[PDB]
Formats: sequence, structure tokens, C-alpha cells
Amino acid sequence: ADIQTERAYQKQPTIFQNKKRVLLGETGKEKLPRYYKNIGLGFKTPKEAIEGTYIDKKCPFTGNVSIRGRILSGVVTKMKMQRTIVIRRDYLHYIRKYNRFEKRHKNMSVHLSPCFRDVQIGDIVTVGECRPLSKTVRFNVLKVTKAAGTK
Amino acid sequence: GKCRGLRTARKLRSHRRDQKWHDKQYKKAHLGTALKANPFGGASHAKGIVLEKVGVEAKQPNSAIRKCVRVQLIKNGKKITAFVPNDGCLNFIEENDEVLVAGFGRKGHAVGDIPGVRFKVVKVANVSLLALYKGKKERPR
Amino acid sequence: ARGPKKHLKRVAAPKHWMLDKLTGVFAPRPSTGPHKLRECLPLIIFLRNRLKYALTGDEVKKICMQRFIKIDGKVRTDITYPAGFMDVISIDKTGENFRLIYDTKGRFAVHRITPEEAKYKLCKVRKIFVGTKGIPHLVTHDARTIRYPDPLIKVNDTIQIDLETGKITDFIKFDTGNLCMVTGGANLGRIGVITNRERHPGSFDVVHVKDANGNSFATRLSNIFVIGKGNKPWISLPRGKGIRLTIAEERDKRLAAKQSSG
RNA sequence: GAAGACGGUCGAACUUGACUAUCUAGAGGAAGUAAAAGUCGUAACAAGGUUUCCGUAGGUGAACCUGCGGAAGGAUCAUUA
RNA sequence: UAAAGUUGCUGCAGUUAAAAAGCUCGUAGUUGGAUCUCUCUCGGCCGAAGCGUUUACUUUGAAAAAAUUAGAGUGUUCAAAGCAGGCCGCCUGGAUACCGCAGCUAGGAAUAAUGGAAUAGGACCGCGGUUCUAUUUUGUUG
RNA sequence: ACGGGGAAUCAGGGUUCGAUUCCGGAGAGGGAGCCUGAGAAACGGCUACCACAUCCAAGGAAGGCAGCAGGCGCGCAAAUU
RNA sequence: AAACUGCGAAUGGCUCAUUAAAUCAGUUAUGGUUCCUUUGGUCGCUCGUACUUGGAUAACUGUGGUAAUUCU
Repeated sequence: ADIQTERAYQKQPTIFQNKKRVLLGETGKEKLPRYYKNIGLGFKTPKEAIEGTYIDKKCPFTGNVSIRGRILSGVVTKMKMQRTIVIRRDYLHYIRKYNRFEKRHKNMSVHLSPCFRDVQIGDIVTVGECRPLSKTVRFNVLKVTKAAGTK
Repeated sequence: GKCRGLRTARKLRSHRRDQKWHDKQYKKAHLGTALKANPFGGASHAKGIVLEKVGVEAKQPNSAIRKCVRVQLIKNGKKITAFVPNDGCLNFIEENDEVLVAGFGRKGHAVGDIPGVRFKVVKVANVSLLALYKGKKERPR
Repeated sequence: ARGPKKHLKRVAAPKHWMLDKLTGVFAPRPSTGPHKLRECLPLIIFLRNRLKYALTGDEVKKICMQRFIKIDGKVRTDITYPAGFMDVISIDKTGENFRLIYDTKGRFAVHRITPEEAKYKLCKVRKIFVGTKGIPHLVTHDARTIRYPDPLIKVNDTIQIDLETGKITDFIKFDTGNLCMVTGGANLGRIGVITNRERHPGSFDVVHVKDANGNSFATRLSNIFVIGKGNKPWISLPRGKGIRLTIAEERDKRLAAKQSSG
């Protein structure tokens, strides 16, 4: 679509799109191979990442983000930011005096690559730790599992 | 009845926290008004200048003139009534002299007959009242 | 703090140095060198506390400055020089060679070796990388860099270094069935055959090891040091062969030894 | 290549008008507590001499009184076709 | 600090001793009935053999300073200690346990939560089907 | 209120403490700004302001014990220049 | 001796004012960085007065200023 929405040109820094090609040797568009990498830890590169046109330098698959550290999960709580969502991690904290637990939660802002189209509120996301991407963001969505009630 | 649930630790902890404030001892210790109102300011002893000698009438079942002194604490300037324990020991204290005063033994509470008195003179002129009473030491001239 | 620290408190020193608590406030802070601060034995601890050749640090300095102490074939005059695992200490004046080898309790034993064994040392290769126009390079736990290693040598293998020349003369691969010592953790100083390596991508691989007496333990892969091909070590082992007796068997052995005297 | 100057930036501080706490050689009100071993009464405890008490409202030199509704913690577990 | 089961998780009280909201609804919170006993490398004993929806729990295994605490040895003259020492050069110590919670790991599968197909968008599978892998089995796009 | 390792008490559970010799942080009268250096926003380095303060021939110059002793002050409260 | 050069003076010691997810603890990460020193490697890998080049400045000598300094 309209990839060039910013004031600066948007492109994958590792893909050279200005190679000289003669006109008569054209099959489809002239030349635009798409850069992507397979992240480790058994995660599958989304098909939209391989055959997409979006430009996201913070994408785990087509961007400049290396996933290393903790692999966590959460439920999507808010999706009101650009390429960023807020997930909620619920857990039980043990108070030893009463030998009991209490519900606590942490809100975590994670980068959502546009390769995960159709991500709802309430479905599980597996996020991986990366370098600080902004003031509060340090995790990238690596997998999206749909909610149980989602048809 | 009380809640018995695996995930009621927050409720139990918060209830204990709130209901601890209804304990007199805990609230006095942890509220800060008692430490502000305490003439010693949390200290076990304090030094003062004997403003005057007073006689406090014992409470109604008893009849005696308890010999106390009005002293003014050096650390903060408050006016304290301090009992002079033994007999004739009021003769050792002279007005406008240094005196070391302790609590009366009930943590800020009046003791026995003497009403409204929670302090007792321990030393006068930097020599203990017990040494003066027994004749071990004398008042420095 | 600003900049690096230069002191080591005696109580913050590694416990395997077996320093007491009343000698002083300070422990000899190891100098920077081939081995890490907590995985080394300074020369002063070896020459004073283990060998009793000196009574004080002044006498350790007096010995070292006569150039009597060689570490890995080179004379060292630094009395806090960090000597670590597999390092060979040669004192030619007294004609004795030692190899710094862990005890089953996790301590560097005073293990005397023959002068023929003192010619070489085992080194666990820490990394392999290509640099300098295609030249392969190898880095060991001893922190020595070797150019042009054998193409079959990989990370976690063990090489044999001839101390006179410092080049690889043999190597054991990291394979199941090879003898290995443990150089860190709860099982430090134990010797056994590698049974299996469970791999955890993005985390620490765990290696299972079986003693010569049939006891099985496990460590992280970073704590495994291959010693010999098969179950035959390429170095001499201390009096305890890496078999960690339980406290009951230690008590029984001590009682049997005591009752045999008198 | 020094002094120096300009413009920035970090920026202590200064002047200026506005917003907390305590000691008092000060006033000035209605309060509480203790000693009341004093007066004026008698509200309560007995049906306490008008049963008591609750909410509310009004009025009294004071306990208190009165209206309305409620309670028995009542002085009735009961009163007869 | 214990005594204080006068802060009560264990483990207190609420008719009259202090105390249950005037009464209902109601969100969050808390708590919730029965029920369900192959290996798309196969080679003439060895390995690419799978958190196999998941979690909580439980049992492991790693990893986790020392000192302190517990605790092993050791006649400091005894002891608090110390980490020393013992035998006629030699011999032996400087152990070990514990190290909540969270994180990692691996067995169990009761208990508890959760999921699987009802609009069939269902499981196994014979038969088809319209872009396209940069290795073709030995004179190289002859 | 520096945090922790830990301490006191403790049947089980807990309660209180931890300025204090080990580890981590912070500061060097209060702020701020730097130079050198691998490493400092260093204070037994520098520059300035704020507070205090030393010598002076009145022009100027020099300061930083929450280092070890020691002094004053503070206080119930703590050692040898 | 002095002085120039080099290195250290960022360690240690003190104290607990600040500081309430801050510090700190355990756990991980740096595939997102810097690193004196130590240790090992590399150091004729560059196709273009050398049998050793230049100017200073200390210390030292000598002249001084200020009441005063680890001033100069």
C-alpha cells in the first residue's frame, strides 16, 4: 500500500533496490527482494513477514532486533499505540505469614510488528526480550495465540 | 467469619494492617504523636534545671506531701514535675541546679499516690541521689 | 566506586583459598591475568599457605624475586600472579613440579607431577574465530591465543599445549564417553565420563557425568573440562581420583586409618 | 598561540511578588480532665416517687421538661363469650 | 521480644461484657456441585526419539559470596574461641546441611484452573488442482 | 527509611531490629560546573556562587577531620593530639 | 641530592544526609557499550642523516618583586 507515510524514505537498510536492470528482462516488478531473518528458539517466521511490504526496524523478523533473554507471555490489553501494544501479565504472589497468595499483575508495553495482522484484545502473545526499543518497551511480540472464545 | 481462601492473602494482610491501628500500644508507638508529646523525646533520661520545689498531695485514700521539683529540661525547655524519691532527699536539691531525671517506671504514666507525676530525680549536681542519701558522696560546693 | 578496586578483604576472598580469619584484614588480591579472580590461586597462597616454603609475604617476595618460580614454563616474579586450573608450577631449585588441579572438595590440591608431565598442559578452548585474512584463531581457558589450530578443533574441546613452544600437540573432542573434570559449581573437582549433553538453546547446556564408582551428577557446560579420551586421563590426577566420598564414607575412612596406627 | 569579545549550553545564586511548621514576656472565646470533701437542687438507680431509654424538634440559672415515632434493657412472657 | 489466643494465618471476638452496616441490589475481590481408566533416515544392540495444547502443585537436578546460624573433626590447660593440628622428615584437616520468593531444569498427573467440533471454519486418508528452491550422479549454462 | 547478608526473641506461627567492620549505593559544609586521566562530575583536584571562617602592612592571600588522634558544641549517651 | 620523564593519587578509610521499584537482592542480557593494567597473539603482510635528525626546558648559576602562600 502506502509504505512511504513518514517524511523520510522507508526501506530495509540491507536491501539495495537501485540495481540497474534492462527493461526487456522484467518479470513482475524490477527488483525488490525482502529482507527477513529467522529468529531462534524455534519460532516460525510469519508468512506476512516474508511476503509483506511494511517497513519496521523494530520487527523481530524483518528489522534490526535480536531476541535474547527472557521469553514471556501475556494477554493483549490495549492496542491504542502505533506498532505497540500493552499486555497484562497476571501472577500469584505468595505471602508466607498467611500461607496464601494474592493476585498481582504487571502491564508491559511490547512492540507489535505489522506482520501480526488481526491481533485482538485478550489473546495470548509470546514476547521475547530485546534491547530497549523506547522508554518503556523492551519486548517484541514473537507469537500470537488467539483467545479461546474467538471464532 | 474470616475468609479462608488460597488467594485471600491481600485481604488478610490489609485487615491486619488496618486493625493493628485499633491497638492502643501499637498506635501509640507508630503514630508519632506520643513521641512529639513525650517531654524526654524518646530518651530514657534527661537533664534539667530545678525551677522550684513543690509538694504534691497524695491521692485521696492516702495522706502525704510528696516532695517533687519543677525542673525545665535543657534539651527542649519543657517544664516537668519530678519526684524526689527518698526522705530528706529534697534537702539535697537546691533551686536552680542541674538534675538528671528518669521515668517513674510506668512508661509515661503516673505511679501510685503522686498524681500527674511521671518523672523522678536520679542525680543532682552530677552526683546520684543514692550516694547522697547513704552519705557516700556530698554536694559539691 | 570510581575506577577499579585494588584490595580484597580476607573474608570476601574465595573460600577455596582456605584463608583463616585472624591473620589480617586483607587477602592478597590476585593480579589480572590468565584466570579469573575467583578461579585462581595466587602465587603467595601457593608458596606460603600450601607449601609452607615461606612464613610471610615478604619471604614469598624474596623467593619470587630470585626467579625460582616458573608458571607454565615462564618465570613469574608477581607474588599475586593468578595461577589457575591446569597451570604447571615449576621450582627448579628444589626440582619439583606441580599442576594446579582441583580437589573433590573444590580446592587446588598440592599435586606433584613428574618433570616429563610438566612439559605440557591441557587447555579447554573457549572460542574459535577467523581473523586476519582467513587465519583461524583459538582461545583457551588459559587465555592464550593460538593461530592455525587444527580444523577439527571446536569450542569446548580440550587441546594439549607444549609449554616450551605453546602449540597444539593433541586434542580431545567434547564427546559423550570422554573423561572430564568439573571446574565450577557444586560438583567442582569431580572426575567422570560424560554421559549426555542436554541442549537448551538460548540458555545453559547441562552435561551429565558419571563417576568411576557409578555416581551420576550434572553441571553446566561451562563447568566441564575434558581431561582424556575415553576414561583414561591425559594428566595425573590427585590422590583422590575425582571420586567424592559422602561424609559417612569419609568418616569411615578416617576412622579406619586412625585405628590402623598404634 | 595568550588576553579578550559574541552567541549558545549547563547553571549555582541574587532581587522580586505569592504558598508550611514551632517557641512566646501577649491578647480574647466556648471546651475537656483532676482536686468537687463548698453551695443550688434532685435527673438516675425501688413503679426512684411523672417507668426508663433511643431518634428528632422546641424550651429551660441546672440536673432536665415537653411534643411526635420507637424499644423493653418493664413495673406485664398470662386475663378467660 | 516472649508472656499477648490482649491483632488471633496457625488462633480471638461481635445476643446481654467493646462490637452485625436500617434494609436490599450490585461491580471489582474472594469462593464456587457431580462427571471423562508412530518417530515424513531406517540402517545387519546403537542414534535428529516428542515441555507434545498449558499452568498451578509436588519431587528432582543445576546455579546460587564469605562471615553469621546449624553442624563434622580438633584437650585453647577447660570454655567463649580458633582452624588448627597429629606421629616418630612423615600423616591428616580446613567437611556438610540450610540458602524463602522469583528465574532455569526434569519426572508424577491426584487436586485446581484452562483447551479442543454444533453454523462443522472437525479428526485419518485414496483422487485431483492455476506463480514458484539458486543439488540434478561427473568433458562446466556444447 | 541507605538496601542486603544478617541481629534479638521465638513450641509451631510470628514480632521487632539491622548507623555499625562483609557486598552494593551515596556523600565529602550546600548546590553547580569542570580539568587531567583508562577510570572522577574526584573534593587530603580545580572554578564559581551560598553559609561559615583564617592571615593581612587593607593592596591582597588562603579554606573544607562524615580520614587517624584531639578540641568545642550537642546531648542520657561514646576512648590516646 | 635536585629536577625532567613515567606510574599511582578514581584504591583504602569515614559516614548514613539523601534515597520508597529508587538503592538493593536473587535472576538473566549486552547479538546495545567502554575497559589502564595482567596474560596470549599480531607487530619486513604497506612497493613508496639512518653508523641516529630538530628545537626547547628543568635541575644548576646569577638577578629579583610582594606583608603574606607548596607565589613565582
